[PDB]
Parts: sequence; structure tokens; C-alpha cells
Amino acid sequence: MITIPYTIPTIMVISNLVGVAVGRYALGRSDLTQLIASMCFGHIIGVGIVLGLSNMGVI
Amino acid sequence: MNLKKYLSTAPVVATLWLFLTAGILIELNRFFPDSLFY
Amino acid sequence: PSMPFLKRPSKLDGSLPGGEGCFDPLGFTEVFSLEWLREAEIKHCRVAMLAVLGVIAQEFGTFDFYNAKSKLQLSPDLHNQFVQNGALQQILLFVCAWEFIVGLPALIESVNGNREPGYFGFDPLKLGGTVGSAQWKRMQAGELRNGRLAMIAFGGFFHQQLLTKQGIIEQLAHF
Amino acid sequence: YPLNPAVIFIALIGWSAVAAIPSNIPVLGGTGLTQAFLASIQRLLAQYPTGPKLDDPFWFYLIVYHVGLFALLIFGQIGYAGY
Amino acid sequence: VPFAPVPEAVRESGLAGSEAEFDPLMITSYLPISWMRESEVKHGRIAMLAFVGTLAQQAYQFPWYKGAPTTLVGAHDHFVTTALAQILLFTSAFEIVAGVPAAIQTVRGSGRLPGYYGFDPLGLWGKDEASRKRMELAEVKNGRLAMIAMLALWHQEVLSGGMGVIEQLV
Amino acid sequence: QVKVVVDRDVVPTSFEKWAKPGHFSRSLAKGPKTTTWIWNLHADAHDFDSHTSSLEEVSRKIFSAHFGQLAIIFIWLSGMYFHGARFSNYVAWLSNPTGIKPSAQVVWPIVGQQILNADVGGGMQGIQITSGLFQLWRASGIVNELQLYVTALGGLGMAGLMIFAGWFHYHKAAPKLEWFQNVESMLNHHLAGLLGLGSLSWAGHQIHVSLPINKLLDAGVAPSSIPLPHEFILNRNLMAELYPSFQQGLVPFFTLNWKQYSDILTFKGGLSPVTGGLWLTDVAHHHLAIAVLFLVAGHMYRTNWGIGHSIKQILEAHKGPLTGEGHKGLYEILTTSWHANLAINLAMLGSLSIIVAHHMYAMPPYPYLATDYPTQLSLFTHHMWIGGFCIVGAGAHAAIYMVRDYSPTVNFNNVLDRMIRHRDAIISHLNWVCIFLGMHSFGLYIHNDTMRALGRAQDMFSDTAIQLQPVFAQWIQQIHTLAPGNTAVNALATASYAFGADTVTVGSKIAMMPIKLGTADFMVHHIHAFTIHVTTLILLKGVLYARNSRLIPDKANLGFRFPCDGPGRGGTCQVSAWDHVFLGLFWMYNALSIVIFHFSWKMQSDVWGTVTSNGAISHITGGNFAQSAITINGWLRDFLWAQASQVIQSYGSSLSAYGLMFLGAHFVWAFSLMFLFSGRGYWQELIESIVWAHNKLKVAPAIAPRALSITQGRAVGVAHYLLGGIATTWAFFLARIIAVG
Ligand code: CLA
Ligand code: CLA
Ligand code: CLA
Ligand SMILES: CC1=C(/C=C/C(C)=C/C=C/C(C)=C/C=C/C=C(C)/C=C/C=C(C)/C=C/C2=C[C@H](C)[C@H](O)CC2(C)C)C(C)(C)C[C@@H](O)C1
Ligand SMILES: CC1=C(/C=C/C(C)=C/C=C/C(C)=C/C=C/C=C(C)/C=C/C=C(C)/C=C/C2=C[C@H](C)[C@H](O)CC2(C)C)C(C)(C)C[C@@H](O)C1
Ligand SMILES: CC1=C(C/C=C(\C)CCC[C@H](C)CCC[C@H](C)CCCC(C)C)C(=O)c2ccccc2C1=O
Repeated sequence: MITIPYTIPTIMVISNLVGVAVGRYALGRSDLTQLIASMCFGHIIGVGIVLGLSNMGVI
Repeated sequence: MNLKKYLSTAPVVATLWLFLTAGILIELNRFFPDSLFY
Repeated sequence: PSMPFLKRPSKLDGSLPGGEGCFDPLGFTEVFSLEWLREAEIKHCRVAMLAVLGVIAQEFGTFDFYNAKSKLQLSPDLHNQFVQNGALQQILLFVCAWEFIVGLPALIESVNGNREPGYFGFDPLKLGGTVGSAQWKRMQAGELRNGRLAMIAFGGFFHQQLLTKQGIIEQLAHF
Repeated sequence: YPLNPAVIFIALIGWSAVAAIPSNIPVLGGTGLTQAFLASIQRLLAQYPTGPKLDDPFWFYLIVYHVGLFALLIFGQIGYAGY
Repeated sequence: VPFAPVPEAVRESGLAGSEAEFDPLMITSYLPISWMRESEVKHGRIAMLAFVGTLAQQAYQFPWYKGAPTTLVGAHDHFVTTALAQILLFTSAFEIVAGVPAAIQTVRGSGRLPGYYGFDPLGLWGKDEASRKRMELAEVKNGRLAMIAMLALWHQEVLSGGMGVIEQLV
Repeated sequence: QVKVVVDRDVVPTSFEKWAKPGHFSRSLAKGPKTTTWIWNLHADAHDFDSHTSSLEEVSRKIFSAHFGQLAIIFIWLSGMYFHGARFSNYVAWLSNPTGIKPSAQVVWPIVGQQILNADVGGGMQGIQITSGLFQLWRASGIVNELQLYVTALGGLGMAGLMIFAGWFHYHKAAPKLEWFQNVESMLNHHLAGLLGLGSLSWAGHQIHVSLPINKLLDAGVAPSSIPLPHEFILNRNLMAELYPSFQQGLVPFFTLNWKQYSDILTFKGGLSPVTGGLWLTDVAHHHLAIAVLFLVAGHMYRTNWGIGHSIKQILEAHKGPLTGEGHKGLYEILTTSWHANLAINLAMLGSLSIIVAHHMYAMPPYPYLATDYPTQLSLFTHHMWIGGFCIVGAGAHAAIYMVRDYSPTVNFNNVLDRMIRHRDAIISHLNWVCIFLGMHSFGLYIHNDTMRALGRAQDMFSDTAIQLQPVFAQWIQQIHTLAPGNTAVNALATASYAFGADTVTVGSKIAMMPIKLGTADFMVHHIHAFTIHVTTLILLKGVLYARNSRLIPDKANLGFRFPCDGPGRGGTCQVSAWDHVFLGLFWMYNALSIVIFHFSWKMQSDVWGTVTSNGAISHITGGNFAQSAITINGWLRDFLWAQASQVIQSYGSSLSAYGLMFLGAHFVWAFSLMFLFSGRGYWQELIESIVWAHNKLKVAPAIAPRALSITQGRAVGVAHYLLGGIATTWAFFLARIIAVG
């Protein structure tokens, strides 16, 4: 985990932002559980992307 | 009070008694094993 | 609250001999009916006072004819010098009388709620054996507290083994 | 009950083209998933009694092709549930 | 519009102390404030006493068995094995008989300030007034200030080379 | 919504109602004017859905009874850990597992039975374990006897927590029905909390206990230089030498550099050729996969936070056109009746237990498990039979739901009763499949039987004769040979050695050999398809005709355990939904008797046995399956006669108790038949003709001595048919393979 130039935290926050974009669509109330649920989902998508980008291919 | 009435039922008395006669035979067959006489 | 503690005002107790207060932080007297636990407390405190006076009085160095102690724990030399004498078998067996003969129906008196669940009679004393109000409660608290300190203090009297492997008198000869 | 038996062929492009251009090399198909089958049927098509149980790129890409093709045409009939 | 945040009101005003009502994430709206207020207080405690534990980490008279593990990770390497598993134990056994009825009894619904009323040879604390709540509010502000100070004192060494605290000012 | 609403101080805990046997049923507290009150005291003792219709009081009773079951299970497991501690040769077994036969139970020395104490090595004798506990303990990493005493002590402690638990949840804190029908939370805590944290924390045990210990035992270190499991966690330096990935800490975990944990966790498969079991790196990695995958799986049920599903909005959305209404109704079916949930959970539990059996022969997961073949055998066999019986309970409790708790108002046009609208077309095609498979699964055996008997062995279905090589099983088995390079890309070896490469020899004993399936194994698979379809015929006939058959159009009015209707309709004996369960237990004994007879004879001919030098092969029967499974004279001669030789010659030796559990279990088997064939209209006045001989001597019993009832008098015939018939195969199996393995 290194800084702003392209690495693992670069490609987690985009998955978390599209995850909370899904939370705006999947029962899109602006409460806490949009964040705790939907940042968690984009966190799952993020971890599924990161090592999948690490196994078959350059990161 | 009613616990002894549970201990007076059919299976509980039958196990406290057949456990006892089974203990008579098992303890009487360690002490006197191979008793074919008498 | 009724407790001199955080908070639980008189969960089920409050008139028992806690002279400093009723302690009871965890839910045992919630559901255990408290007479069972009182008979267990008093019986454990009696036998623990016997335990701690056993350890100390044996650590004043007395044997009819046996080995050097070096400990009052660690089973073979002490305990299975005694068992191989054929000797502790009866000192268990008479207590096997005592609990089944005069402790079990005593515990049935701890079933119905008609006992004050200590009370194996037994005051061979004149001028101080009050069965009534004052000295019975304030002396029963003495048996209770000295029995509890006998429980923990016997806990430490057991557990001084790893860095010690010696007597507790030899622990007093160490720092 | 079969109210809309409209088209079938849309599943075919819907299942060949989603598996042709992904190569995913180190498996049986060093090429794509469907090229390793359509390339491996024209060797056997002109009346060949070969193709034993060790014939990997034919027999395996029979089941692994048809088990997605069946599912995607069934979901093609689910593509007439919103009608 | 509760006086800290953006213009978005907060439902909570029901006897928590520290009247700022800082709820951006509305965790209050899904968890009761007796539990969480006992966590604010209870983390505040370890923030206090661990902060001055680090102030007394390199200080005067010790129990005198050391001189090498003056660091913090090295303290958690040396002491955890022998000398600190009872620092775990004597507050574990305190916690299972003190904090378990405290937090579980407040979240069950017993009316009690989550500070678990205790030893008090000091404090004004005889006048049932705001000065009690002034020491509550000063207590929690000193607690979170000590807490932020604990990430300071954790991050004053990891990005500085495992060094001390007062030696950084040189 | 979700909340916890629990009644406190519900039922007093006196001993008063113990003095009233049959207090529980108002149809049964009349007192025994007959002896049938006695037996109905026990069959109604757990009709919790038949004491009172109030689902709250029922549900309190069952949920408190579960803790009684777990109390008996913790008494049982604490028994196994204490018999491993005090009585077993486990510390001696841990020295050389391939030589010392495992034994715990040391028979008390009374007349003769000291001969049952088998000299199994380890300097101590006793009757040999076939349950395979020691292989579970070496995998667990239990080093010396102290962890077995301590874990038995904790087994008693958890048994006390379950006794006090169920006591606490029936009497003095018992929940409402609103607590019980919170099923999104029940799945939400079992998928995550039970199974998820169970597999995750077990991955913690395997990584921080079993991987260092079963690396040290894989090196061959005696259990004295092995440190405590304990002593691996105080410092990583005792594990960084064993696995250098522990030196990096959890930093490669949180930075997602999970390449670094290739030492601890991997995907190899196959079998470790030193220990003969799975690689515990693969097994710990495996439980992390169940961990993350089940903990993800738990969070699909909305409970309080409006995030997740409910079961209702899932089931109502599957409103497919061939069913019409869709699954509208099943969430009210499965949250009001317990027998329906018991049907589903028993079906999936039993079929999981069969899956357990197969995955324990072919991927032996414990070290030195496939080297002592009885523990390899019977752990297959035993999880088959509970794997069997729990299916029939499905066919029991799907029947009972159709009889007792069925309700056509809530259940109108959905997926459920639209089956019952064409249950003739269900049972009729099960009927056709049963006859087609019976001809083509057993007529092949009569065929090869006659063709071998008529001399024309060219006209058989042998290898050399008309071959019936199972094409599909050999093909997908070859796909599993081609697994670890092609499709399981990051694998190294195959999923098992029941599929692919050369066999695994561990201490001159064959761990797993690639099973060849040719033209006899085909026909035994069609046996299994056949006898699975017959039990599916009887147990779907017992559910679809549970309530209103076209023979008897009121079975819901008669009940579930009614015997019959009468001699009308030409006789309607044995017609209830219970009676199909009665028949499904016999066919259970058939279907699993030939599952294990297929097992224990193909894997004494094609897998097990020993090896000699230069890689030579020697099975126990010596390849004597494919030339001999095709007939029945070959079956009955070469298996049930030839394999008896180590059971029948067992007198005077330590296997002789099996020689007693072989004969007597024949007895009980045949003793079942007296209850099956006769009926209570004979026994009732045979008995009453004996009641004359008691009335003559004033020894008239006050409880009037009836015969057994009909459903009892047949239920006891099943329950002796299975104890006798199962214990024959039990003593035959364990007496067979202990004399070899
Ligand atoms: C994540 C929490 C959790 C866990 C671990 C369990 C675990 C279990 N539940 Mg359960 N349950 C839960 C939440 C949980 N439940 C919730 C929230 C509900 C309400 C919807 C239910 C409702 C429920 C019913 C209705 C039944 C169970 C049953 C069972 C047992 C299945 C038997 C088994 O697998 O044996 C394996 C055994 C174990 C792994 C032993 C685990 C025991 C330890 C001590 C963990 C238990 C935690 C416990 C809940 C703590 C109580 C909290 C209290 C002190 C405040 C198993 C013990 C069944 C059963 O047999 O009853 C007991 C049953 O009939 N549960
Ligand atoms: C060895 C004894 C035996 C045999 C052969 C059968 C056979 C059968 N039972 Mg069964 N059954 C038995 C014992 C037996 N049962 C017992 C003990 C119970 C007690 C629980 C049951 C309970 C039971 C139930 C509850 C059911 C069956 C059913 C069936 C039929 C299944 C369909 C099938 O296999 O067709 C194939 C036929 C055979 C395999 C028999 C051999 C026929 C050979 C292969 C061919 C014919 C021989 C020859 C050519 C005949 C012509 C020559 C001759 C005229 C001279 C089958 C006829 C089911 C049924 O009735 O419908 C499906 C059913 O529901 N049985
Ligand atoms: C049911 C199992 C079974 C099967 C498959 C066979 C098969 C066979 N037996 Mg046989 N046999 C059996 C049971 C069986 N046997 C039993 C149980 C006995 C003892 C009672 C015998 C005793 C026996 C003897 C004594 C002999 C045989 C022989 C033979 C062979 C030739 C018979 C023949 O002409 O077929 C007759 C076949 C038909 C008349 C055709 C009917 C079946 C067709 C294919 C069904 C098709 C339906 C179709 C799929 C419907 C869908 C299509 C539609 C929708 C359009 C053949 C391999 C003979 C031999 O020499 O072996 C080589 C021989 O001498 N058998
Ligand atoms: C010797 C004997 C055996 C051994 C038997 C041992 C002796 C069994 C008995 C063990 C008991 C005696 C140990 C008990 C220890 C007590 C534990 C450690 C807790 C102690 C303190 C608790 C009570 C906390 C107390 C807080 C103290 C704190 C300061 C506050 O004020 C609050 C308060 C009071 C709650 C064998 C098995 C070893 C071998 C045999 O042959 C013989
Ligand atoms: C009462 C009864 C009888 C009497 C029965 C007995 C004889 C009464 C005596 C009871 C005694 C045994 C009470 C015991 C009390 C608890 C003892 C004293 C514990 C002491 C431990 C203290 C000293 C702390 C010890 C730290 C323990 C710690 C582990 C370190 O190592 C250091 C160390 C040693 C300081 C009669 C017959 C006499 C009279 C009758 O009327 C009734
Ligand atoms: C034998 C038989 C009986 C008779 C079985 C009798 C009635 C039961 C015999 C066993 C009982 C339990 C014996 C009673 C003994 C008591 C337990 C007391 C004895 C003392 C000790 C054993 C406790 C039937 O009632 C019956 C009914 C329907 C179909 C077949 C049959 C059937 O085959």
C-alpha cells in the first residue's frame, strides 16, 4: 500500500464509490446503513477486483 | 416429596432393582468365577 | 441501589449476612433459588478453613513417621505416601458417612426452606454460643469471611509452586 | 402457455460471442472457449467414427458449451417474462 | 441544526450529556446512547490513563526490571509474555463482573448514568447542578482529547522511527 | 421487525408432575386401564405438535428439548475425549500409527470377556477403535493426554451449560412465538454465526495448532520434542521456521498481498504421501473459504436495518406460468409448522451425511486414516446409515405436515398442491422408473447369473462378454484426471486419487487408488438408482397420498398413525402415511445394504490392500470384483461367503464379540419377523388365554394386559429388522477388516 500513484488503494476507493452508487439505487435512503451496507458491498467488489487483477494480469 | 414418587415408578424401580440383581451376579462372578458346581 | 456497588438493588437477597453488603454481580441468584448456593457457600467455607489450617499446621513440621514433606501438594510423596499406607481411604470413608448420613437429609432441610442452611447444631461453648440475634449473625459473618479468605488464601497456598517448589514457610524466607 | 416463441438465434450470438474473444490461455483452449470447439468439430464432422473419451476439445466443449447455451436460451424464454 | 454540523438536525437529545449532539452518521439512530455513552466514557478512561501511562513510560521511579523495552511495540513484545497477561487478567475479571452488568444493565433499560457510580473522594458533586454535568462534559472532552492524543503518540513514532514522545521536541 | 420477547418464570420446576406419568396429554392422563397406555405413553411423549395446538407452548417445549439433545451429545463427546485420555493408547498410537491399532475401550475382566481385549500394541490391550477418533485428534493436533482430559472436562462443562440452558429456556426464561418466527434472523445467525464463525475459528485452530504440529509430525518428531500448541502463539519464531509467512504478520493480509500466505494456505489437493491424509494447508485454506463465503452468505436477510431480503418477497417473485401462483404460501407453511422444517432439514441433513461418507472414502481428510482401513470403512458406512434414516424422516415429516398441519386456505394454487393435483402422474412415473430400473438393474444379474450357470459365459455382461462400460462416469472421471493443469489452474494434484494419477502408498498400505469403473460397477449404480427410486416412490406416495387418497378420501380425519381403515375396499391394511414410512425403512435397509456392499467389496478389490517392492500391487480380495460382481453367485460366494471367513473363525480370539454380534443380530433380525407377519388379533387372545392362567391363581395384573397395537406391532418389527439387519453387517464389516487392516 503506497500513496496516490497507482496501487491497491487507488482501485479500492473507486469500487467503494460505485458501491455507494449502488446503495443510492438499491433502496436509496440516505441513512447510515446505505454506507455501512453499500461501502461494504463495494469493499467486497474491491477485494474481488484487486486480487483478480493481481492473479491474471498486471495490477 | 414427589421425587420419591418418581423413584417409585415402573422403569425406575426396574432399573434400581435389575441394576441391583445384575450387580449381585457380576459382583458374585468376580468373587466366585467359574461356578458350575452347586 | 441496595448494593454498595454499581447497580442491582436487592435482586433476590439483602437480609443475608453481608455486613459490608450483598455482593452478587452475576446472575446466579437470578435463577438458582439461593438456598442451595448458601449451603454450598457455607460447606465450602468450612472445608476450606480446614484446608488452610491443614496446610499451615502441617507446615509447622509434624509427622508420626513419614517422609520429609517439602510441599503439602504434588500427590506421590505426600498423598501417595498416605494412600499406600491404606490410610486416607478411611479418612475419606468417614466423610462418606458424614455427608450421606447427616449432610444429605440436612440438604433436604435445605430443600424445603426450614433450616437456615448452615446449622449442624454444634455449639460446645459456654458464654458466647448465642443462637439468637446478635452474636449468631455477627459470628456467622466471622465464619463466612474467614471461610472466604480461607478459600482464596488456600488458592494462593496451592498456587505457590511454579516459581517456588518449596514450603510456604520457605516462601516467607523468600522476599 | 408458450405465448412468445419469437426467436432462438439471439441466444447463439448471445453465447458464442461472449466466449469467443476471451482466450484465457492455460486451459484446454489456448484460444477462446468457442473457437476451441468450432475448430474441433470440422476435423470430426465429415463422417469420422473417432472422438474417444480422451478427446478433450470435442467432448468437454460439448457439455461446457451446451450447459451455458441451454441456460441462456431458457433465460431467453425468461426474456419473454417481461411481456 | 445542532450547532456543530451542516444544516441537518439530529433527533437525539435524550440525556447523554455533552450538549453538542454531533451525529453526522446517525449511529445513535441505530444503537442506544447508554451503551455508546458508556463506550465514549470507557474509551475515554483508557485514553486518559494510557496517555499518562505513556507520559510515565519514560519517567522517574520504576518497578525496576527493565531498561531495554522503553519502546511501545517492544513493550508489547516483552511484557505480554509474562508481566502483562495479568494486566489483561485483573481487568478481565473486573470487567466480567463490573462492565458486563453495567453495559448490559443499561442497554437492558435500567436508569443509570453510564459512568458506573464509584469512588469519589474529590469533586464538587454535592450540588445536583450543571457543575456535575460540567465535570461530565469536561471529562468526555478530556477523554476524546486524550484519545486523539493516543493516535498522536502512536503516530509520533511509527513515522518517526520507533522513538519516544518528549524526546521528539529535543 | 425484530425484537426479543421472552416470558420469565413460565413453568414451575417441581417434581410434582413426574409423579403423574402421562401428565402431558389430556387423552392419556386417564390412567392405564390397559397396557397400551404404557406404550402410548412413549409414542405420545414427543408428539409436541399433538399435546396442545398452541404453537407457543409447543415451540418452547421443542426449543428446550434441543438443549437436552446437545447435552447428550456433549456427554458423548466428553466420553470420547475421556476414553481417549484415560483408557486409550493414543499417546502410544501417535508414535507409529501404521503399526499400532487404535483402541480405547478396555474391557473389564469378568468371565471370558477379557479375551475381547485385543493386543493392539502400544503396551496395552483393549477392544479396537473403528470410529477413527485418533485420526481426528492427530488432525486436531492433540499431543498428550492432558488435552484429552481437559477437552473432556470442557465437554462436561458444555453439557452442564446445555442442561442448565434447556432448563433455563423451558421454565424460567422461555421465549414467545414472535421470537421463533424470526427466520431471517435465524438464517442470518446460522449461516454466519454458527457455520461462518465455526469454520473461521476452526481455520484459526488449524493454522495456529494443527499446521505447526502436523508439520512436526510430518517430519516424524516424537510427541516429546513437539512444543505445546500454546507455545506456537507466544512467539512466531517457532512458526517462522516452519512457515516463513508468519514473519510478515497480518501486514500482507491487510495490504491484500495474499500471495505471501502461500506457505500457510494453498490449493494443492491430492494426498500427503507421508501421512496419507489431506494437506492441512489445503484444509485450513478451505475453512477460510467457507468462512468468507458463509459470512458473506449470512447477510442476505433483512432483519432490522432495511438491508437484505425477506423470504416472502423472494418466494412470491417466482410466480412461474406452469405453477400459476408460484411459491405464494411457503413462508407461511415453513414458519407455522415444525414437521415441514423437519422434513427439509432431515432430508438435507441425511443427504449431507451421505456426501460426508463419499468425501471420506475418496478424499481421506485425516492423517493415517486410509492406512487403518476399518476407520476408513466404517466412517464411510456409519454416515451412510444416519445418511439413510434421516431421509426417511423427511418422508415421515413431510407426511405429517400433510396430515396434521396442512391447511388448504393458505395453500391454494401454489407450487405445493399443484403437485397433489397430479400426484397420480407423480407416483405413476416413479412406478414406471422403478420397474424399468428394476428390470434393467436386477434382470441383468439374473441374466449373467443364468448365462454363467448355463455355461455360455460369452452371453453375459462381463468385461469379455457384452460390455456395459459406464461411458459417462469414465468420461467425467477423466475430466477429473485432467483437472489440476487445465481447469483447476492453480491446483497441483487432482481433486482425489479416486480419479487420476498413481496410487498413494503410506507404510506399505494403499491410501487411495484410481478406481476403475467397468461394466459391473455400471450395474451396481443402476441398483443404487433403482433402490433410491423405490424409496422415493414409497416416500412420495406417503406424502402425496398422505391426506386424501382416492382409495380412502379421509386420512386427515383418521390421522397419521392409524393402522388401516378395515376389511372394506377389499381390505385397507397398512394404508396410512405412517405405513409408507414403515416400508421406507425396509427399503432403506435394502438401499444402504447394497450401497455398503458395493463399497466394502469394490474397495477390497480395486483400492485397498498392501504393496510390495518394485511398486507391485496386492488387493485384499485381489482384483476379484469385475469378474464376480456381474452375477449373484459371484456376489454371494465371493463376498457374503468368502468375507465371512474372518468373522466366523473369530472364536477364541479378540474379534469374537463380533462373532456374538453376528449371530445375535441374525436373531433379532428373524425376531423382527414375528412382529411383521402375525397380527394382534392372534396375540390378543393368545395373551388372554394366558390371562386365564393368571385369573386362576389371582395373579391378575391390574393394568390389563393387551397385546401391542397394530402400528406398534409393526413398528417394533421395523425396529428389530434394522437393529438386527444393521448389526449383522456391522459385526461382519468390523470383524472382516480388523482381521486384515
Ligand atoms: C450467531 C449466534 C448463534 C449461534 C452460534 C447459534 C447456534 C445454534 N443454534 Mg441458534 N439462534 C440464534 C443464534 C445463534 N444460534 C438466533 C439469533 C436465533 C433466533 C432467531 C436462534 C434460534 C435457534 C433455534 C430455534 C434453534 C437454534 C439451535 C442452535 C444450535 C444448532 C445445533 C448445532 O449446530 O450444534 C452445534 C453446537 C454448538 C456449536 C454449540 C454452540 C454453543 C455456544 C455456547 C454458542 C451459543 C451462543 C448462545 C446463543 C449465547 C446465548 C446468549 C445469551 C447468554 C444472552 C446451535 C447451538 C437449535 C438447537 O439445537 O437449539 C439449541 C434450535 O432448535 N437456534
Ligand atoms: C426379493 C424379494 C423382492 C422382490 C423381487 C421385489 C420386487 C419388487 N418390489 Mg418389493 N418388497 C419386498 C421384496 C421384494 N420386492 C419386501 C420384502 C418388501 C417389504 C418392505 C417390499 C416392498 C415393496 C414396496 C413397498 C414396493 C415394492 C415394489 C417392487 C417392484 C419394484 C419394481 C421392479 O424392480 O420391477 C422389476 C422386477 C424385478 C426386479 C423382479 C425380478 C423380475 C425379473 C428381472 C424379470 C422377470 C422374470 C421372468 C422373466 C418372469 C417370466 C417367466 C415366468 C412367468 C415363468 C419389484 C417387483 C414397488 C412396486 O410395487 O411398484 C414399483 C413398491 O412400491 N416392494
Ligand atoms: C431385464 C433385464 C434383461 C435384459 C436387458 C436382458 C437382455 C438379454 N437377454 Mg436376458 N434374461 C433376463 C433379463 C434380461 N435379459 C432374466 C431376468 C432372465 C431369466 C428369467 C433372462 C434369461 C435369458 C436367457 C435364457 C437368454 C437371455 C438372452 C438375452 C439377450 C437377448 C434377448 C433378446 O432377444 O432380447 C429381446 C428384446 C426385445 C424383444 C426388444 C424389447 C426391448 C426394446 C429394445 C425396448 C425398446 C423400447 C423403446 C426404447 C421405446 C421408446 C421408443 C418409442 C418412443 C418409439 C439380451 C442381451 C439370450 C442370450 O443368448 O443372450 C445373448 C438368452 O439365451 N436372457
Ligand atoms: C493438592 C490436590 C489437588 C489440587 C487442588 C487445588 C487446591 C484445588 C483448589 C483450587 C482453589 C483453591 C483455587 C482458587 C483460587 C481463587 C481464584 C484464583 C480467584 C481468587 C480471587 C478472586 C476471588 C477475586 C477476588 C477479587 C479481589 C479484588 C482485589 C477485589 O477485592 C474483589 C474480589 C474479591 C472479587 C491436585 C489435583 C493438584 C492433586 C491432588 O492429589 C491434591
Ligand atoms: C467453631 C467450631 C469449632 C472450631 C473449628 C475450627 C478449629 C475453627 C478454626 C477455623 C480456622 C481454620 C479458620 C481459618 C481461617 C482462614 C485462615 C486463617 C487463612 C489465613 C491466610 C492469611 C494469613 C493470609 C495469608 C497470605 C496468603 C498468601 C497466599 C501468601 O502466601 C501470603 C500470606 C501467608 C500472608 C470448636 C469445636 C472449636 C468450637 C465449636 O463451638 C464450633
Ligand atoms: C409377540 C407379539 C405381541 C406380544 C408382545 C407382548 C405383549 C410384549 C412383551 C414384552 C413386554 C414388554 C413384556 C412385559 C415385561 C415387563 C417389562 C415387566 C417384566 C419385568 C422386567 C423386565 C422389568 C404383540 O402384542 C403383537 C402385536 C401385533 C403384532 C405382533 C405382535 C407380536 O408378534
